[PDB]
Formats: sequence, structure tokens, C-alpha cells
Amino acid sequence: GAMGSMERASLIQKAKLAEQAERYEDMAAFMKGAVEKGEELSCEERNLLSVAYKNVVGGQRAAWRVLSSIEQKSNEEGSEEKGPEVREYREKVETELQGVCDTVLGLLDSHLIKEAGDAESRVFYLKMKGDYYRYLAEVATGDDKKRIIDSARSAYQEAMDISKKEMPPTNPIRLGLALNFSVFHYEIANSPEEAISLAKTTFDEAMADLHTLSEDSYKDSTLIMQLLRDNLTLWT
Amino acid sequence: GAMGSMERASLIQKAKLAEQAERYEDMAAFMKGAVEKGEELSCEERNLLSVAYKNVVGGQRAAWRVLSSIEQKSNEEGSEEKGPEVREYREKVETELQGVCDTVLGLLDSHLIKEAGDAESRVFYLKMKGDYYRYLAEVATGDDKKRIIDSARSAYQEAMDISKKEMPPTNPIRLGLALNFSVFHYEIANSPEEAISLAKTTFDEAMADLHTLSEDSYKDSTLIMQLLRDNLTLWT
Amino acid sequence: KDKAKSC
Amino acid sequence: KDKAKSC
Ligand SMILES: [Cl-]
Ligand SMILES: [Cl-]
Ligand SMILES: [Mg+2]
Ligand SMILES: [Mg+2]
Repeated sequence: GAMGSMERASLIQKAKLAEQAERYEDMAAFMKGAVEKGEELSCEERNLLSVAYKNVVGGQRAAWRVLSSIEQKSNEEGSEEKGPEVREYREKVETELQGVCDTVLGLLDSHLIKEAGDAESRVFYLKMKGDYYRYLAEVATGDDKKRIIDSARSAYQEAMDISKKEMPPTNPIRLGLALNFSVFHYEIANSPEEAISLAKTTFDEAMADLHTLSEDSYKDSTLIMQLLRDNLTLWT
Repeated sequence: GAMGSMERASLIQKAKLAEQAERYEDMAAFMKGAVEKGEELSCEERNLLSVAYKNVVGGQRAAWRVLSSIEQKSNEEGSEEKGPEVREYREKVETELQGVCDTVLGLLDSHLIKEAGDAESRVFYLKMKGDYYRYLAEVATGDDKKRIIDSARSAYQEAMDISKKEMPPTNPIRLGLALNFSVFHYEIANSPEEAISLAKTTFDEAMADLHTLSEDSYKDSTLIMQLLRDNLTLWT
Repeated sequence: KDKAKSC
Repeated sequence: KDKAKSC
């Protein structure tokens, strides 16, 4: 890879520069290079990896939705035939999004997940695995859609089992995992009652554990608890 | 080029889709393909070209400024030595920005400018030529800096001469050209008095011509006149 | 119906 | 000193 000649520390240093410059494709490429050095990632380095690819795939998903909406309207009754261009370009963006997802899943499979023994690292990577299979599922329409959905579900479920046994209910990673697994239930698995039940139980069990936390930890946990509340308000 | 197989009309259609999706690198690539078909560009197609590359280079310039500021701070007294990474990455972004500028200037030279006979098209392309030499000048620090600056100046000046002879003072292209030539004077040519004088005279001569315009033309012209006012307020 | 928030 | 507006 193009980053094979650059020191691991320099890749991490430049990933942070890219974030400051809002150059998230660069940031993701630097962090991919860092992962491919073969050493495990620190807490800070894991969050650099997730931030970079979250932003890249976030822009692709927003673009795919714009184009998908245009495509759907073009297939309504009374809509003028405009040729293959809308579908072609939606497919282009879709293929690039799928490529980003495959890249992340490849990093997790080779070999981040298998070397992650601590709960904080293992849960973090399994959440990521669930997230990027979810993003594949958002655009899936074929014969592998059900297996893609189950791959997201299975990764989320293993992460949930570990986090409930090994982390306190206010842990930001545990909270963000539960937030996203709830979103999976609502937006992917057609299970809104499961999504609502999970978000409520997660919020309540975190509320009851806030008294154990410092001011700084309290701020982190309540920030993510508010996202659970936002979704419950949106959904009810 | 990768767009050589796609119909001109399909490239234009997809450029508009990319804009709606805020995919400006795609938009620029589609419009580059359209230009390379060899036919002149309509008014609407010219504005698609400028919007695409303005956004691409705009993000690169914002990133270059972030990194340049970090680099400058790193070279102050008392600053810790952190190695070559800041300079390397600033150079990376800089080289990509210069590449975008060279691509645009290449399209203008082969062969948009020489085939543009109407005032509206010729002024539009010469403004673009001045703009992208200005962006090269923003990052230039070597022995060609003075020639790069003069290349921007010369293109702006030919555009100004044509626009003053061939367009009314409220023409949006004439106004945007004068706005940018004024910015060139202030930010590139170290001539703030020329920048202020040009912005004032442009604003006043447009003000006196507003009475000739329809409501829709009045709205377009006053929008750009406000940018001249903003700069005069910033500079005085 | 709108997109939900995620981490 | 800040960046001026352009078209
Ligand atoms: Cl396409
Ligand atoms: Cl670099
Ligand atoms: Mg524990
Ligand atoms: Mg005329």
C-alpha cells in the first residue's frame, strides 16, 4: 500500500492533522496505513480510525440518499423518461460506498478483532463491524440482503453480550453500541418495538449509574444518553 | 480520459445530479469530460464548470490554510521540533491544489478561451483564468511567484477591458470579476488602495445602473454588490 | 420517519 | 486581515 513506506507514528500524526483540516479521506488512508503496520491500536488511535471512516461513509450515505430519492421519483407514474443516467450515478456512488465498507470490514477481519482481548477494544471493533454491515444493508436489495442483515445483527449481539458483562451501563462505548443496535432494529430489521425497548432500557440503566461518575465522565455519558432520548422522541 | 465513452448530455445531466448530492469532485470530473468533447459551453454549462471546481479548490484552500498555520506556529521560537510531517502533509495538499489549478487552466487553454467570441463567454473564462492563477499565487513562494502573479493580473486585466466595453455595469459577471480583481489587489498584489478604489468605483457605477433592471436582474446585481460592500467594510 | 441519530 | 469575499 501507498503508506507502507511511512512510519506508524507519522501516519498517526498526519491523521490528526487531516482531522484538523477536515480532510477525512486522507485521515482514513493514514489510519488504514497505521492499522496495516500490524500493531494493536490504543484507545485514541481506535477513535481516530472510527472518526475518519465515519465521516467518509457519512458523506457517501447522504449522497446515496439524495440520488436514491431522485431515482424513486423518476419511477413514479407520470414521470418523464430521462434515460439511465440517474441509476448509473446512484450505482456509482453505491459501489464506492460498498468499497469503503468492505475496506473497514477487511481491517477488522485482518486482524484487529482477533487480537483485541480487552473488553473496550473488542466491543469497539465489533460495534464497528455491526455498523458497516448496517451501512451495506442500507443499500442492499438482492439475494444477500438477509445475510448482510444477519451479519450486522450477529456482530452487534456479540458486542452487546460482552459490554453487558464487562462494562458499566454508563460506558460511552456500551451506550453508543446500544444506540446503534437500536437504530439497526428500527431502520434495518423492521423491529421498531425492539428498537424502542432497547433505547429505553439502555437510558434507564445508565441514568441509575450516573451517581458513580466524575463530572467529566458524567458529561460524556449524558451526551450519549441524550441521543437515545432524541431517538425515543423521534420514534414515539 | 475516463469520461470519453459517455455522451456529452449525460455528463451534463450527471454534473447536475452531483451538485444536488454535493459531490463536487464528481461534478468537476463530469464537466471536464463535457469540455473535452470539444464543443463550446452554454451559459448554464459554464456555470456548472465554475461551481464544480470552485468547490473542489475551495476545500483544498481551506485545508492548506489550516496546515500552513500549524506549520508557521511550529517554526516560532520555543516550539518543539516535531519532525517533517507537518511540512510533508502541507506539501501534499498544496500539490493536489496546484494540480486542480493546472487542470482548470489547461481546459481554458485547450481550448475554451480561443473559441469564446461573445463577451459573456470570453469574460467568464478570463475571470476563471485570473482566479486560478490567483489560487496558485496564494501558495507560491519560489522564483516563479512574480510570473504567476503577473499571469493572474494579465488575465484579470483583459477581462476587465472587455467587460467595461461590452457589458453594462450591473452585469453579474462584470461585478464578480471586479470583486475578484479587487481581492487580487488586496490579498496577492499588496495593493490595498487599488483594491479599495476598484471596489468602490464598481459599486457606485452599478448603483447608478440599477434603475434599468427588472426585479429579477436587480436581485442578482444587488447580491454581488453586497459582497463589494462587505469587502470595503472589512478593509476600511 | 427521518434518520435516527447514531454514534 | 481575514479572507475577503469572492465570486
Ligand atoms: Cl456514473
Ligand atoms: Cl503526506
Ligand atoms: Mg470492566
Ligand atoms: Mg453588451
